[PDB]
Amino acid sequence: TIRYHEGDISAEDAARYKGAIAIDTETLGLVPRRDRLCVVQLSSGDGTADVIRIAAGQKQAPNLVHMLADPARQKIFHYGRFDIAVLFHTFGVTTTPVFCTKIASRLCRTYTDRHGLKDNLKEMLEVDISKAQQSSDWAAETLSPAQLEYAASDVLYLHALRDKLTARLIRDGRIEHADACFAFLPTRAKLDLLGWDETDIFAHS
Amino acid sequence: ATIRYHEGDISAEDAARYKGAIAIDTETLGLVPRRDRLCVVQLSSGDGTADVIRIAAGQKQAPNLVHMLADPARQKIFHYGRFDIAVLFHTFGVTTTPVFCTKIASRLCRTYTDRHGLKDNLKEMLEVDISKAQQSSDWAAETLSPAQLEYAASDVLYLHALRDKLTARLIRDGRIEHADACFAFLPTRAKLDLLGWDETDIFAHS
Amino acid sequence: TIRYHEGDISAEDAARYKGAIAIDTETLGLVPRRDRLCVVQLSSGDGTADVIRIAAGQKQAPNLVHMLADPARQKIFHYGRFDIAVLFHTFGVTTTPVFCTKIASRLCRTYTDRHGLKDNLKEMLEVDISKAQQSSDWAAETLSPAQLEYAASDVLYLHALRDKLTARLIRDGRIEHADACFAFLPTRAKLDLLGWDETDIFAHS
Amino acid sequence: ATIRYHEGDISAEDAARYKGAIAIDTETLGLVPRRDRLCVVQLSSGDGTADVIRIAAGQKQAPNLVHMLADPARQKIFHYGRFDIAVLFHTFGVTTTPVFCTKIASRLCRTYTDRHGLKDNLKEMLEVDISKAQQSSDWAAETLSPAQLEYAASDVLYLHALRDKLTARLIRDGRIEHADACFAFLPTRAKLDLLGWDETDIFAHS
Amino acid sequence: TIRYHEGDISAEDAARYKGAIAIDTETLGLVPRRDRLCVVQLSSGDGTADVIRIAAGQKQAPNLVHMLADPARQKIFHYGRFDIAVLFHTFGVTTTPVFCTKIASRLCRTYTDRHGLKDNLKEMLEVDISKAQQSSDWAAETLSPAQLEYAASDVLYLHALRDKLTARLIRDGRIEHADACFAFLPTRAKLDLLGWDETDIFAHS
Amino acid sequence: TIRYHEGDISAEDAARYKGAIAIDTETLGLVPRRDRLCVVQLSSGDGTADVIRIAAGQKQAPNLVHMLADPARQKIFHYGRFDIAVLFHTFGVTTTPVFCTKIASRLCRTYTDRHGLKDNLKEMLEVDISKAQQSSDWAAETLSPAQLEYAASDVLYLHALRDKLTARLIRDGRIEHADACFAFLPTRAKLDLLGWDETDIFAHS
Amino acid sequence: ATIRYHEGDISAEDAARYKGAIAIDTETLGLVPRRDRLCVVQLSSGDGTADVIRIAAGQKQAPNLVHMLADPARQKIFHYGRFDIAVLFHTFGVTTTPVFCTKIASRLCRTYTDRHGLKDNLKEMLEVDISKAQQSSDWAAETLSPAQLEYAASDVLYLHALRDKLTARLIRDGRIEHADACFAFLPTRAKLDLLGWDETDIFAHS
Amino acid sequence: ATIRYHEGDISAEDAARYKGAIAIDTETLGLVPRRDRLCVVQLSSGDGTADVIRIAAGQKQAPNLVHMLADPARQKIFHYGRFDIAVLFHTFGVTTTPVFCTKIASRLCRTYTDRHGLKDNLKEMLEVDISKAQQSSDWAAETLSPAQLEYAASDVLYLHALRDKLTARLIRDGRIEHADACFAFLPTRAKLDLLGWDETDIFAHS
Ligand SMILES: [Mn+2]
Ligand SMILES: [Mn+2]
Ligand SMILES: [Mn+2]
Ligand SMILES: [Mn+2]
Ligand SMILES: [Mn+2]
Ligand SMILES: [Mn+2]
Ligand SMILES: [Mn+2]
Ligand SMILES: [Mn+2]
Ligand SMILES: [Mn+2]
Ligand SMILES: [Mn+2]
Ligand SMILES: [Mn+2]
Ligand SMILES: [Mn+2]
Ligand SMILES: [Mn+2]
Ligand SMILES: [Mn+2]
Ligand SMILES: [Mn+2]
Ligand SMILES: [Mn+2]
Repeated sequence: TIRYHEGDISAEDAARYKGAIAIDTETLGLVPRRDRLCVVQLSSGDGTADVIRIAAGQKQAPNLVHMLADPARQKIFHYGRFDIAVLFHTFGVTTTPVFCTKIASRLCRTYTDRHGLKDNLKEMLEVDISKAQQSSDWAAETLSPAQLEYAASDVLYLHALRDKLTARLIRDGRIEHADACFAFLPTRAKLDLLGWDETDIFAHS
Repeated sequence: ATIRYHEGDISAEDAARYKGAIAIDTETLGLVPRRDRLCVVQLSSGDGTADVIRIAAGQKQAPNLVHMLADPARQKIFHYGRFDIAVLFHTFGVTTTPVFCTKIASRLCRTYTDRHGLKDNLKEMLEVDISKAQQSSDWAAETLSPAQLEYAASDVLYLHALRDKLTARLIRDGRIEHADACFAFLPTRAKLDLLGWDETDIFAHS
Repeated sequence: TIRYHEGDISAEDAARYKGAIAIDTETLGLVPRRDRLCVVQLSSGDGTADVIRIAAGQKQAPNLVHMLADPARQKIFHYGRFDIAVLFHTFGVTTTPVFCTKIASRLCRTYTDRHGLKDNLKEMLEVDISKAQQSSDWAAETLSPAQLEYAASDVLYLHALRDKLTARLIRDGRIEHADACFAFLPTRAKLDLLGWDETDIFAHS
Repeated sequence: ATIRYHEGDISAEDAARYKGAIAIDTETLGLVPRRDRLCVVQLSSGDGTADVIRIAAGQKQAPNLVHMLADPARQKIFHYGRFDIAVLFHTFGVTTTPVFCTKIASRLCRTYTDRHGLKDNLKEMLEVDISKAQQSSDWAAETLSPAQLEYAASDVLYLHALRDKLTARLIRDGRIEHADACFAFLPTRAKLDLLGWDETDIFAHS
Repeated sequence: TIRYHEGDISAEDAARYKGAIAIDTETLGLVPRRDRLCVVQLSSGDGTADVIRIAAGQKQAPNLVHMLADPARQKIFHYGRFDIAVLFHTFGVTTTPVFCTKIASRLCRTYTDRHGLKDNLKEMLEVDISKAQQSSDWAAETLSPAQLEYAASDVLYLHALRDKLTARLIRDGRIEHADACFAFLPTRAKLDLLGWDETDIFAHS
Repeated sequence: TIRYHEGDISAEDAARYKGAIAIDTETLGLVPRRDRLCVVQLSSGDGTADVIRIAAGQKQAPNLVHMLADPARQKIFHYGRFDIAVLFHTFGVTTTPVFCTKIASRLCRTYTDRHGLKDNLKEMLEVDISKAQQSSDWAAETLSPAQLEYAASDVLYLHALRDKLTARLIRDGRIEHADACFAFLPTRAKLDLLGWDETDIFAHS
Repeated sequence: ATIRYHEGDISAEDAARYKGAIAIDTETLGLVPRRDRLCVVQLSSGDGTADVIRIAAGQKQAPNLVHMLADPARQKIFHYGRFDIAVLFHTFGVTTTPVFCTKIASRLCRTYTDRHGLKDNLKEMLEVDISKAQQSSDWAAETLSPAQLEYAASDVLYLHALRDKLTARLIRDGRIEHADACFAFLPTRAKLDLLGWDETDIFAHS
Repeated sequence: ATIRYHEGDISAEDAARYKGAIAIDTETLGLVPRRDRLCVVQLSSGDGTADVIRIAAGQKQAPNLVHMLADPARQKIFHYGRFDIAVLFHTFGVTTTPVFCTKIASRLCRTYTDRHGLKDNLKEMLEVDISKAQQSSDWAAETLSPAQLEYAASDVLYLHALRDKLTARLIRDGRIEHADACFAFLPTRAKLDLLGWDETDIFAHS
């Protein structure tokens, strides 16, 4: 089931999130200063999701921004480097603390080169999601039923994926390395917005 | 004496000269830690003098130096600490912390140039001239040549002054918090290199 | 329905074009000084098309060239950079003014890398066209029925595609950037014919 | 006085010296406008003298200079205006027009060479010698060095004469209309760069 | 139908070739000094082919070599640059004169990038051949029926392909350019054997 | 049929190997100092296999290590360069002597670019194996039935593949070159562990 | 007189000096024939003197020179004739034949080096020193500078001697027949370049 | 006499000077053995003198030299023997064994540098200066120039001393067994090059 919102999540539906917050975003493209934030989706892990539609030029969302900046509740992304930069560009908020399931996948799933959400979900959870609506118009006047289902499917399994990946990082001894990556991720995202988006700051160049 | 020479470990007396930040560099047999052994460790307190410590083959202990490296009350200054931190962890098992990297700081504030080596940084920021001719030499040699000893000392003699200059630039241009976060992740970046992620950015897609 | 012509469109069938002119060409290849113009197709947007067969060495087509140079009627291409250069190389005419639906696609469809006509037509218009006859012999002595249908299908939907893309450029605020691109397109095509065809003149090299 | 120094904006008296085309260049902290702030704006009327205007950090207004930049009755001469036009639009919100780019003109008529930088263009077309040693310096410095001031002025002192030489070449070789169309699209090319199309030709397939 | 021979074609079956000779070879690989010639197939254009099995170290084939060096009978290859070098390396014979249908394809079929035999045969002749046996062991003790059928299919249509391509080169005005290419082809092949196999001798380097 | 072992092969099941030993390994990835050895599989060529599960941090396996270092029994790998390095990294043993069927494939199957085990097995032996379980979690608490079947299938045909490839190396005269490659292979693997893993030591750089 | 200057075409008297092979080079406005016009044609009979012929813009006729170019009884010597043959065919419609290319000959017999330019070939084979500084100049200039005239003449003054030296090398190393076949295909190679195959080898798969 | 010249083969008297290892290099017409013929073979016993043997065109026999090359009781020292071993096998059919390659040894122990050429190795290990100017010359020349003869001799005069220096480094850094295995495979590596595997590592996946 999906709860649809315009502009911001209701304070009522924000209270359902008493722990970690699974979160994803939908934009018009991969360049934040060019392609505006259109949708942000949330899920508390109970099999339901909140889908919030963002309007052009909208620069505030009090209930959502409070959840994002809340240091007592962890935020779960799959490749948070992009979403953290977009949310900071749109609302000026620094999402923290974070768990990135793609960084976790790269650190423990060393036997494969597939670290996208789709391949992670079927190997670790035996869950099949579709990638058909990823390249659609997320700024449409009316989000299609398939678009709303795709957006929710991006957050409905992030809690369970994090738990399975965390057990792998424990088994293979890289949980501290992953924790250090999550602490730097907000800085990595802010460095992307400033023009270092295609260079590793820790390299020689 | 401008250069204090030590065999195996720094003396406790000279280790007491370091009441604050410690400038540090290393010399190895190459750029692969699991292949090329650590040969020299050079330190400087910033007063124009340096300690040069010769590391023997197969040596896995240096308690006086290792204590300074792990001491969270004294900051360690490197130029491209990503490599040296990895060599020190591979050799002694010590995680150097906390660190300041003048190369990361240079890439974050000297945005008008692509020259981020130590020689170029010392030339612009401090008008100091150093030569890099002895970097490709046998650092495991029987006896280190005098030219080798001066190159090793000159690699740490100006790191204090360079850090001060670059810190003022990061504060002026508003990226001191970005650099501090980079320094906190640097020991993890080095440990990921030792594990085989040395040629990939862990924060990228692939 | 398709109206076939040899050498030039009839003055009768040119009068059906009281507004924008959808236009495409078919050649023997992508190098204009090597591969001759074989077919030029037109459509006024009513669901019908004129298909004009061009003979080797033919250097004039009065009714068509008058339409191309007419500044009161807009010409619609999908990737006009190629067709404008070919028409200028064959007839010495500078087609103006132009609307390029591929430039428009690149400027507003920022969520995808597919900017060809086929993917544009199905997303924006839900229209499916075949690309089977694109790599055929367009200098054949008799154009096949499939060739004539492929040629017409390249212009039958350019009016409706332009309208949908224009609404997107309006919604996303890049209609002035697209208009500036269309004004430079004839110069970009002429620069290609002179040997700058593989370099961006606005770059350092 | 060969160099007129200004703080923040050009004086109204010196702005009156520009009755025709305005040669113009900028100095920044780097090549990324959203990261590297605008530091200096240099102008020259073509009489051998230059105005050098220091731009403060966070400054978003310069009415006397901005009026000259937007004035459609006076042409602005750049060398690679694609970058400067973007920096000026990002800093002041002004769309510089109309413009002449001696680099675009050089690439369109000097077809016998791949050297299209300003130094090479001034050497062949005018036999003028300029040095580029100070381009990689701190242009946000506390006080601009005299070598910095002369480099900044020399970047605009010859743009009038270079434009005249290249215009005669474009007329002779029959591509003045191609260059004029390139100049008309240049402000859009710069704005597309600021939006993230900076490393792609919008007129290509991909 | 296929006529099988060991070592050399019979003088009887060589007399069936009163005109152009379609010819192809099969080897153990693409490096002539490493991978030996295993099979050479011939066809006179009547729908039948001679398939000659070559033994290891065999350095003579009088009836075949006489056909190859015969200047009165044209030899047809598809990409003769390879086969001419192999035949010269094995028997010391310089095949001349030649018609290469791949060079002809590259010169007149300017609307496509597919210049292999398979795509040439279906577009120009509406003939479908299989490429399944191309990467098999041609030095096997017994050539399989599929291997013999694949080898013959490489020469059964070279006459008809040459005729259709020659008409295209005539129509598009590059028949003299193709003739000049065929005259240089034996030198191009000999230059390959000497180590210039990966550089264009007419370039700067 | 498959014989499962934990930690080491039983001395009873080691006595079944009176000749060459087919052997493969399964790891958590391709970097030995990062990805631990999980499984090593053996087969004597009778159609049955021993599958030994290796525990994390386990640094000894007496019965297996004795087989690996036994100079009187040849060890057969497909691409032994990787497995020899992993076994030397885990147990400190130098496997010798070895026959690598991938080196043999590259030296005699000169007509193809496919030198993996799957393509080698179907061409030379007409045997079809699946590659589905290659990218699985080999450090799982319980190896799946499909994982155990995949692991055994990697060694069940190495004897027969070696024999067929050895006959090809004899026929084409490169058996001495292959023998020289096998003698250097343990050094090539040890050079990989020391950081020369992406450079050919015999090149200029 | 070491350099004979001509406007438009070589005089009939000076054309009579060429009883055998003709060394020839051209100067253009660039490397794209359909964009960059032919400016100068230089010839030399091998006696230490050269004819330098200035080609006007839009000129499509030069009967005295064109006759020498098409004359199958006199061989034309180029260094990288692939380009010049294309420029001459595009400008005058003449197919230069027969030709000898000292660059193709150099690549076929000087197998011990990668330096196949004219300057390197003249240095090793003849110990002649020529400079290439004037190759990137305005050859359509109002008046050709004296340095331009000497560079143009020096490009043809030694082609006879270089051809003789390289021919003896091709005969010695057994590749004179390979070079002769390359020379016979060269006019077709140039015409394929003018048609858009300029960046592909027609004898390759793609 | 510092250089002993021979035509076709080394004399039996001078071949008797080699009681131990034989330093050896070759000069060819290029880097492709099947195209570029062997021209010179240079040997040195390590006493400061060298034998320089001119190889005629089409020559396929040199019994005195070939016996030294195949002699398993005397080691042959090359710098990058991979090429010379291939040229010798292609020319005479001899498999040179056993061999020591100072380049392979340099890449295995001089891990602090990327400069593994002979000139750089002689400069660091022995402080000997040699020039490489004559490597790109006509070694099939009518008469070898004196500069050619000295370059050829200097390529073998120091291989004994260089091998001794590098052997001590391999023993010190623990990779003498790796180098010995590389030397044993080297003749096979060269023969694979002659068969068309010259641009691929046979030990890689592809
Ligand atoms: Mn998503
Ligand atoms: Mn996402
Ligand atoms: Mn360092
Ligand atoms: Mn250092
Ligand atoms: Mn079309
Ligand atoms: Mn089109
Ligand atoms: Mn500028
Ligand atoms: Mn400037
Ligand atoms: Mn075939
Ligand atoms: Mn073939
Ligand atoms: Mn396996
Ligand atoms: Mn394996
Ligand atoms: Mn030339
Ligand atoms: Mn020239
Ligand atoms: Mn050598
Ligand atoms: Mn040499």
